[PDB]
Amino acid sequence: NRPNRLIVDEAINEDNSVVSLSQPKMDELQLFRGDTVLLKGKKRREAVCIVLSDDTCSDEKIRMNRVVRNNLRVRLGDVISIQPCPDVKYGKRIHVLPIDDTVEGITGNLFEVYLKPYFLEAYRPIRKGDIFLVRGGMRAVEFKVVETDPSPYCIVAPDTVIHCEGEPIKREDEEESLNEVGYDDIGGCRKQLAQIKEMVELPLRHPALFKAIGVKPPRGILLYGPPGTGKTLIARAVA
Amino acid sequence: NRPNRLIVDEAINEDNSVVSLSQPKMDELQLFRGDTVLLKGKKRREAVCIVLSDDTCSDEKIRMNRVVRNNLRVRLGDVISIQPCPDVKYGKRIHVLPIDDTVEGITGNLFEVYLKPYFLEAYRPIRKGDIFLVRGGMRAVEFKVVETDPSPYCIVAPDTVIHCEGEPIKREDEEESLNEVGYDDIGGCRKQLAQIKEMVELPLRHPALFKAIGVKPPRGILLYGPPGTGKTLIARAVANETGAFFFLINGPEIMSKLAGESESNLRKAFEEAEKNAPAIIFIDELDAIAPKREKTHGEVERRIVSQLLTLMDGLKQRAHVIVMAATNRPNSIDPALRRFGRFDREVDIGIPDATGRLEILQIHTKNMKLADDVDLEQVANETHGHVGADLAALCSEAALQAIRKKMDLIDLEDETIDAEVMNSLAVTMDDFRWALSQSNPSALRETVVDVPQVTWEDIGGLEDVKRELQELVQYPVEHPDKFLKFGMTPSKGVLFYGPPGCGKTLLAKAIANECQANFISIKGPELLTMWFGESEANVREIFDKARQAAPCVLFFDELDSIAKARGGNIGDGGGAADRVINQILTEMDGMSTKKNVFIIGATNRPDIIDPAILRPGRLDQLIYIPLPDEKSRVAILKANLRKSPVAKDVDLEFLAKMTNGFSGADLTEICQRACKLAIRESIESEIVPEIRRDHFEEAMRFARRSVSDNDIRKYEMFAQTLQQSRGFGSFRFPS
Ligand SMILES: Nc1ncnc2c1ncn2[C@@H]1O[C@H](COP(=O)(O)OP(=O)(O)O)[C@@H](O)[C@H]1O
Ligand SMILES: Nc1ncnc2c1ncn2[C@@H]1O[C@H](COP(=O)(O)OP(=O)(O)O)[C@@H](O)[C@H]1O
Ligand SMILES: Nc1ncnc2c1ncn2[C@@H]1O[C@H](COP(=O)(O)OP(=O)(O)O)[C@@H](O)[C@H]1O
Repeated sequence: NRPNRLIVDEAINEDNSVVSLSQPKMDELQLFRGDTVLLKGKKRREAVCIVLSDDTCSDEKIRMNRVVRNNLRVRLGDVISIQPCPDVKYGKRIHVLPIDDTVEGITGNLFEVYLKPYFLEAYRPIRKGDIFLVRGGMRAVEFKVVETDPSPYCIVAPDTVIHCEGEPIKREDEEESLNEVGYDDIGGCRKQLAQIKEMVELPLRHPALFKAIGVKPPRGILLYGPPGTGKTLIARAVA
Repeated sequence: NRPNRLIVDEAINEDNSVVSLSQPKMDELQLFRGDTVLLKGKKRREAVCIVLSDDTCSDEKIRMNRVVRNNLRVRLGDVISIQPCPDVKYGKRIHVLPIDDTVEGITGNLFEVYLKPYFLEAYRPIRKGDIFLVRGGMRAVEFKVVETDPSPYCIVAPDTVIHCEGEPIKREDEEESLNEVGYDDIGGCRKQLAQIKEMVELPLRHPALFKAIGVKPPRGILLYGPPGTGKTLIARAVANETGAFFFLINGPEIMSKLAGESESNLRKAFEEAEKNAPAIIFIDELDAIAPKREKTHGEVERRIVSQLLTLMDGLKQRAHVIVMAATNRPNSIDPALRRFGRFDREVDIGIPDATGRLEILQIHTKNMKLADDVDLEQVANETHGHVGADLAALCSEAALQAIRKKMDLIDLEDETIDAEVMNSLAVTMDDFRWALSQSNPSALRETVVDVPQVTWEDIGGLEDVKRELQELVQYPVEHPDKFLKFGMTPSKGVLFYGPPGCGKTLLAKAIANECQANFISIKGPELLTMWFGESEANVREIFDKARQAAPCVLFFDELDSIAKARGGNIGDGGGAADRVINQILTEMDGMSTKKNVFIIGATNRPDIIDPAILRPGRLDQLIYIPLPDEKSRVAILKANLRKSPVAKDVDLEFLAKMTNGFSGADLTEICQRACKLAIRESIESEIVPEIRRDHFEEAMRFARRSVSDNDIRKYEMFAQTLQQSRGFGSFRFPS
């Protein structure tokens, strides 16, 4: 059954480039703990991150964060093929710049405030064309890789230096804005959010499944609770 | 009279090619049991099937299924000529293909999934041009015969092989779609569906009969019941199975229009169906159409109500249309529509029982398969407060959860699903039990009507009372001649008084199962709710519900509950009269004594009962239930220990002896406590599967009698005062 494809799931860690996998799952690939793992999903984009350890997730699934889901253009309930890449790679020339939608109203240097306390003692394989978000400065800032040395063989290292011009770019509709709501913005609602997740996944992720079969999917989903609980937040996140 | 033509009827078997006939009917044709029978109806189509045996259908009729009715283009209430055909015929070349309306979204092979497990060891004479439906793959699939070897002399056999091209065809309006509703989609509704069947057959199947005669057929047929019972399902089935045009009028659809247009829609909805006579006009809901009870608001609402009223009584024959309506709340209809000529027939359909609910599960799961450990008998017991629509959602959720459990890690990234996996998808107990927890019943506050399954074998002792009850409610209903000849009226009701716990509720429940009648139970707090709420008019609906549900029995538990709430033995500044019992007394005077209804009153304090109910015409028969004796207590325990297998060393005859003031209910908690010990010790020793003697010995320490010792003499002194059979011992005459 080609045991190299796993189903995605929401991550429990607050870090950006972290992949959560179980101990029994990790030995099936015959791989080590501290390394770089390559992820191939759909839409001919690739993703490489750092794999971690888990012990309570499931029998066979992958837990990946929201920022790394945007690079692969994949969503919850989708299958992705994972393959290892045990090769040593460094970085020589890195050219990145943020988008004006998040750096509008910010002056001064853009290196010692967001680029230095982000990549220190991290060793993250930043791939070309990836979009990552940095948290700090009591606001949300996201960057993008425009051009660099030809990928692969690109990892941020202290030997290389970062340079930026200063002018932003214009984004398109191909990528999804990280400022929108998601599954990581819901707290406390664990038992009740799962019912909505399972009631909506089938009739949306597989529209053709219900079109052929005669099973009647639920139409109306009425929400309750005192004002301010987040009924609109859940409705927007599940969409 | 050419005894070869029989009337059609619905089949009771779930098989497709089965013809049901009685044993006396079968010898009239001089034919054998296992063979092929030829049926000739109308429209120059023929049909051949396999005849079976029956013993409870009728004197002379044929019972045939719905799929075989479509081939002959015949409906219920039609005559068909049957003739035998004793000739051996085989099959050589068969070419069949389904229609795209049912195989849209299915890929893979179409032979080993639906054609092989359909014709094996069957030997069905499939005729050319016939349409048959196959059930499987958790969906409905139907095929059709396009061309083959020239009929007759065509029977499917293992020697021949089946071939299919792959491209579908396009159907026409000549054949009726099997995906529509029918008479086989109704479960539990047996007594009430027959009234609609007989009320609609004559004015639709024979429109010319009523056109020549002056008999006035019923026009309006109002439907009742909580939402989800299937009022629309019945309305569509009776229109599809009678060949009449069905028109659906939604409640909010009229209201969604602006001023004037909503008025025009109702007017234009009548002559449109008039030209297509016969026709049936159905109204979805009437709460949002004519809520003229306390609204008294809006200028267009009254205009719409009056337009509907004028369109009701304005049907001066002309066509042969029958108008039907459905309302969930019987009390939410204006009396103007209830007048004669608009709505004179009322049908009240209630929540089905366990037997009725099991048929709903069988109906809604006929297209899907189930595992061997899957039984629908258990799920029909815990869903006591579920409506017929709740079971459809329950089975749909059970089917859906299977996909999320078995088709979660597969991730078949395909544009169209296959059939070799969908058929193999089975549903187990773990799928249904999860759906039971998530299901929320929508009908748990209304008064449910059910026939209890308790018989006289479950009541221990009290043999003297049973004969008195069997001789009071069963003779006037089954020997009316001896009551009409003497001219003396039967008794109205009976009163049960005595110490609590003797099982007065069981006596009322057992008499309902023997008489094959309904049973309505009212508890104590149900009466106090109206007394505290200052609304005594709610009992009128309770009385009216029992009337239409004939035959029925009425039960009133602890009628003295209101008297105890105002002082009890000491009473208060007033008398023994209140407002709840006043309405019951007023309604018992106006109720018809000729109906198959009965009222049973239960009480435990006869000293506080209002004497206004004992005077002749309301309640005269008083039955006293004394304390159980030693010989009667053995039977109580024997009947109680029937649900759970017990050992042989349990000497119940000994337990009967030391029990002196223990009532019938005083022994149930003893058995419950003894049974709890077995579970406790099994779970404790898990880290044996039979009840032991020592369990009953331990339960004797907590033997608490619910009745005291001072009130025992009060019942005896009351009974001896009421009877007083002293003085006149034995008198004789000199000659
Ligand atoms: N459970 C929650 N978790 C995170 N944020 C929340 C939650 N509930 C409410 N909020 C925040 O409160 C703001 C207002 O929410 P609101 O529209 O009032 O929710 P609702 O429509 O359910 O009352 C939103 O912008 C949302 O970010
Ligand atoms: N007694 C029943 N037997 C079979 N199916 C039923 C029954 N009652 C309801 N259903 C199913 O429930 C669905 C919804 O019915 P609904 O329109 O709510 O009935 P009503 O209009 O009487 O409330 C229908 O598609 C029908 O198939
Ligand atoms: N004579 C009897 N035979 C068998 N079981 C009895 C008898 N009397 C009472 N019970 C059991 O005791 C239980 C409680 O009855 P209860 O409601 O106290 O009766 P009542 O309302 O007449 O006092 C019932 O479930 C019934 O099974």
